[PDB]
Amino acid sequence: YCSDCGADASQVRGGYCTNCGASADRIR
Ligand SMILES: [Co+2]
Repeated sequence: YCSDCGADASQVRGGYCTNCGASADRIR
């Protein structure tokens, strides 16, 4: 999940969370 917004990890693309724009490393 994205620690910043809670989006499912499947929503990360291009090095960012596609919901909140968090950088990749915020995924946990
Ligand atoms: Co996010």
